[PDB]
Amino acid sequence: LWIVDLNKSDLERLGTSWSGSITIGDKLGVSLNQSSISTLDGSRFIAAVNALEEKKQATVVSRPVLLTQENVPAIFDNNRTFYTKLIGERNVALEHVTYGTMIRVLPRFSADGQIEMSLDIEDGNDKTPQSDTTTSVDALPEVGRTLISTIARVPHGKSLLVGGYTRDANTDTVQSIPFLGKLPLIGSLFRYSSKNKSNVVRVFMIEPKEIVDPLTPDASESVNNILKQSGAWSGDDKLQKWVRVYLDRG
Amino acid sequence: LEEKKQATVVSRPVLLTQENVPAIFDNNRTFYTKLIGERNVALEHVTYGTMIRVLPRFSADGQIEMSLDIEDGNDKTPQSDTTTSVDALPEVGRTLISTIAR
Amino acid sequence: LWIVDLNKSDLERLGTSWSGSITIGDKLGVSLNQSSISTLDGSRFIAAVNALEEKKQATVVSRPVLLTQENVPAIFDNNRTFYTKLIGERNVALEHVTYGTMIRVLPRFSADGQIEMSLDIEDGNDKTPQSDTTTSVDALPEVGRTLISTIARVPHGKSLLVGGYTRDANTDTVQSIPFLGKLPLIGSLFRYSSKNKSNVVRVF
Amino acid sequence: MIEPKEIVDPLTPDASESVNNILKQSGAWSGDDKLQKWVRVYLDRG
Amino acid sequence: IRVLPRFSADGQIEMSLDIEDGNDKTPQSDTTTSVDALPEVGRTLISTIAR
Amino acid sequence: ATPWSGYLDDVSAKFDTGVDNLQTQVTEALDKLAAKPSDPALLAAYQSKLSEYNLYRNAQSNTVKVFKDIDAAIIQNFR
Amino acid sequence: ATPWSGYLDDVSAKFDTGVDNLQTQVTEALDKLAAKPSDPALLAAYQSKLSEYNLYRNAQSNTVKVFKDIDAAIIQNFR
Amino acid sequence: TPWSGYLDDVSAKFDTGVDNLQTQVTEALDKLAAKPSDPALLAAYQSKLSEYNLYRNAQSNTVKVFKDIDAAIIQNFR
Amino acid sequence: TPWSGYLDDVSAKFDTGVDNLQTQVTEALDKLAAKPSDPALLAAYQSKLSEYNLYRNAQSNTVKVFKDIDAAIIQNFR
Amino acid sequence: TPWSGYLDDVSAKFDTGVDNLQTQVTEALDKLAAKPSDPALLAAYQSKLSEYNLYRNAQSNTVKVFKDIDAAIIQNFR
Amino acid sequence: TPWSGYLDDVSAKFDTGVDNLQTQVTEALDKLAAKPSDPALLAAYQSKLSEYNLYRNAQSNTVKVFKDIDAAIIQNFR
Amino acid sequence: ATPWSGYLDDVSAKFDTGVDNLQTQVTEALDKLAAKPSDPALLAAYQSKLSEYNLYRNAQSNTVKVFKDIDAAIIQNFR
Amino acid sequence: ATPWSGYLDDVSAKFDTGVDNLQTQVTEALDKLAAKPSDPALLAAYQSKLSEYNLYRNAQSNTVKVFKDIDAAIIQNFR
Repeated sequence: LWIVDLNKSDLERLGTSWSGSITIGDKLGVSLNQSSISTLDGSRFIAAVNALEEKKQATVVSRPVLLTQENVPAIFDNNRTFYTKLIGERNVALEHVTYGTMIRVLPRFSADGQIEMSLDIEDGNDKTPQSDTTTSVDALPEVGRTLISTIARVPHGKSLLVGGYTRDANTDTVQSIPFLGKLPLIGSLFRYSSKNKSNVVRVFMIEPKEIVDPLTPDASESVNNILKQSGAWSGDDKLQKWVRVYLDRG
Repeated sequence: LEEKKQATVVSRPVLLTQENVPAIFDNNRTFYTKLIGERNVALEHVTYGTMIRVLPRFSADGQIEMSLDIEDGNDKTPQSDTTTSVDALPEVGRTLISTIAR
Repeated sequence: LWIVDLNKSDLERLGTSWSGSITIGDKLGVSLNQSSISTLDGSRFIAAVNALEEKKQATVVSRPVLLTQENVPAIFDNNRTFYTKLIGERNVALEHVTYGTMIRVLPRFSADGQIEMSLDIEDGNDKTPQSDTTTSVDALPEVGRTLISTIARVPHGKSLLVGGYTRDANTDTVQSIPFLGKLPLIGSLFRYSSKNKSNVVRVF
Repeated sequence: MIEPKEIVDPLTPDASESVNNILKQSGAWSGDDKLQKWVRVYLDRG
Repeated sequence: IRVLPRFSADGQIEMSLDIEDGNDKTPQSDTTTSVDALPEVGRTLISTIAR
Repeated sequence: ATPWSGYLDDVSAKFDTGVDNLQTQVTEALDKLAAKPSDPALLAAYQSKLSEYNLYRNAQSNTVKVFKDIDAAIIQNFR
Repeated sequence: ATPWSGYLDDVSAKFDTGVDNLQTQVTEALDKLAAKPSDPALLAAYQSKLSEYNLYRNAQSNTVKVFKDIDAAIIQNFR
Repeated sequence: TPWSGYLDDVSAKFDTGVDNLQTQVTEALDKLAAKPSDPALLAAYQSKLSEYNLYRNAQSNTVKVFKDIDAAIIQNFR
Repeated sequence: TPWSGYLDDVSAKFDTGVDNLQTQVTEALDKLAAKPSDPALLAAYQSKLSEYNLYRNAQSNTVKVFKDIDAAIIQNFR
Repeated sequence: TPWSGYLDDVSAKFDTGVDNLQTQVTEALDKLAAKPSDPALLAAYQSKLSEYNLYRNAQSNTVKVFKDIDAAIIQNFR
Repeated sequence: TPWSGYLDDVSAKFDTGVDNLQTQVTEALDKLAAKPSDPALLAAYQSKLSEYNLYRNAQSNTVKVFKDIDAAIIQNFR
Repeated sequence: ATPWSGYLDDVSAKFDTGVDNLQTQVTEALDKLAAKPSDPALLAAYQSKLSEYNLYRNAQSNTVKVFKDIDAAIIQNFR
Repeated sequence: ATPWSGYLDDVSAKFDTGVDNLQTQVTEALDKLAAKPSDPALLAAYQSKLSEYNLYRNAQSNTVKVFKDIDAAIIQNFR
């Protein structure tokens, strides 16, 4: 079973906000966009400036494999956790996320040479992260929590789409000071603007095959390559061979 | 003060089934947005989710008849604490439908 | 039974962030990305710089053995723990991780000399409750908690792959100031960027 | 709005093809590894 | 209002009626403007038949 | 796979998803305060956070118990 | 049309038509409280609503049980 | 229109009893916060905060007592 | 998101009420450190440090009082 | 329209007791400031400042004692 | 006369015991507020107010002990 | 492996690892000053060190007590 | 024969084996503080250990009773 998740997003924010106050004669107070009382020395303004732009792209692919007999129900289930580590790296705070998946199936052989299956799929990221800074979100990709149950039949060795989801969105906003926002040379100083775009695609594809012949090369014969190539191999110890001999082969 | 706002969202779930077999599809997802100011420490988030139950039938007319239950939306949130997130993540209603159509 | 786990990781971070404040004779005050002013006259801006690269690989192999008689169900169960000292060794408690494995089986002999077995297998590292040192994860490789329950039959002395998993992922992000990030010679002072790549394989 | 369709034919290209294209185009691909091939062969070759 | 109408053969209409109306008794009127601005109306209940 | 949750679990989860971030705010506060205990700006903040945490945990537990006893009393009458 | 309902169901349902909205009020009060679990104005309200809910459920079940025992004791004499 | 029980009536009597204290405490706290050391603001605030503490205690204990008087009767229907 | 409770919203009042005292104190000390024998500076610093002391006391006492008001109500659910 | 408790009444008794002292102190300081070196002014201010200090103390200690009584009676309802 | 219970009788024994304290304590306050700085007045008020404090606390505690005796007997009629 | 430590242990130890060397600096300064009690540069140092040590030990013990109460209140509700 | 142990025994023993050495740590820290009652380091240590021990014994004894109350409730229905 193949599961694919793709994500893209673009963000920009840019502009200013103004507010302030003036006291005249100590007898008339004037204030501009303040939701609060003022200390009346006056002649006090603030311009809050923001300017940021960002782009993000993420992609995740996962493919479980499970062997079963005809008419026999079978279950596969697997959790996994991932960590990320942050500057100040001596300090004891890893951010982490947990992804988990399970599949329960019941296969049937049709006379037509077709495989019919009853399916449950449950998959996704856990609902309750505790990310406080963005670092965890920019490091580790969110995916939904998704549940499907259905029946499907597929010609032998072909493949099929059981479910999928797509989402697209856009947003725009602008603020301005009614008279100043249109001044010819400085109007742009009195404006605020923001834009958001998002696109998401998620899909589930199934692809069954009949298994007739065992593995070639032998499992052990492959393992022996892996161990040596990795240097994990330690069968050289004169001390361990004394017993490894009983396990490694007849 | 003068302000303008516009938003647009489109979702398209797809589900495979067989005739006379009931089926279920269900998803939800969290979206996050960085929030400027406050040394850019701040972050906001929202959850959208959708669920569908269906029962298909084949008419002799070649028409397909569907028994449908749909529930969709954003989770209700009394917690809203800022402008820019409400400016950056759309609101969408909480909506429930149950009906038959052919 | 052969259990094999392989894991590769590539990570990089590079670039800068900026903020600050300005004042003009106590006439006007300005903040750039900051929600309070320093009462400063275009002075003490702050720049935060990141530059780091890392690569990692881990390989784990495990193999249990169990003898049984025809038609007799049997169980095997093992649980074991491993420790790491840390640098800054004056006083840093030992980090540790626990691996555990359980197998239930029932063997049947075919007339054709094939062996058929009912199997239930459960192997994994136990979940860390909440938080751990950044060094421990470096020394002790994470592995899943996996559970399989199935029937298989195999020609004599041959082998089968009863289940497995693979995960592949990549991510990239860039942040920048709308006009300065586009300058030919200094944009790199106003861009920040990050990458993440991962590849994992598990088989039984 | 609702829009149903009858399904009679499988996917074309195969999932194994489209997924491989996405992997290589995104650089997520890893089959190049000298080591993992020893295992991945069983999954992709069978 | 709750009602049940009956048509008369004479073309008259007869209705079983229950009515209640008023302000809810939460007296906010701690400050003069409250009573100045918002009319008190009595809380009333009726149940009867009329044709 | 995912946890079965009852009703009491839903009640507890309302609090857990109510205080979005307090669970970690408290820890960060402690870390920096412990780094420099003699700063009244750190102290004044940590006092607030710790008090909010205390009230949150207390209300959560008391609530769960009340629902437990309502259910128990209804179940008893089946006999 | 509507499902069949017995005398015990009519009795159980009386209470529910009596407390018009308590079932909803008890939920929304909880979500207000859990959003800010340290406001005494929210807490004093929730205490009241939760008490009312408790007494309601507990009176409903005891009344239904007493009517069951009256009927089972009459039927025991047919023989 | 909404339903309100006997305990709600008992509680509400206090709220409608202390007519304005809920607003008085808020504005007295903002007036203090504007000048955290002024003997008249301190002397006012100490009074209003004390009256508030006593109000909330008496309300919640009374509602508790009535709840127990009711539960003790319902138990005997059984 | 900057989630804040009730006690948080109380505490924040004083921080916004004393508009600038936090910086003022630090600056007055910064300059006085360079010339301890200027009385025009000593007199300034005595006042700023007094204001600071009173502000931090009033703030932590008020937060403590509202904690007890809440805990007392919570206790009565059972 | 005001609202006053019992502690409010007790407190206000002192305010209506000392008719004018709160203005007297402010004006004595006002004139003294213009000529800090005059003995008659110093001698007048020394008295008024003391009367004021004792006034504020006796006020706050009485209000506390009453609050402590009530808090102990209400405790016995439960 | 209105109906009065056994706990009312017990309560009233105290009030009728301290014949005049109930008002002595108020007159003392009215006087002391006139000149808060008279030690002859302060020395008297301290005494009256201490007596009042002890009186109210003994009263409430006694009432509660009899409530819990009666409740314990009534429990066993079942 | 390492001596068993609970949550409170791991909270208390956070302070100790926060004030990296204060525990030594206090005894160091104390000995230097005891060597020559009438030296203002030593007195002005030891005043600061001892004040810091006092504040640290105090805030540590208060925080450990508060985290004991939060737990006991929860455990009581199991029954 | 091997000493018989039931389900409540099992549940109880999980705590004893869960706290590896606390049961002796609290004895050593006492003998130390008793040898030198006026050292703040020893005090700050013992406060933690004694708290952890108190919480352990409470959580144990409550959990065993909760189980006993389920078993006793089921056995009543065999009649």
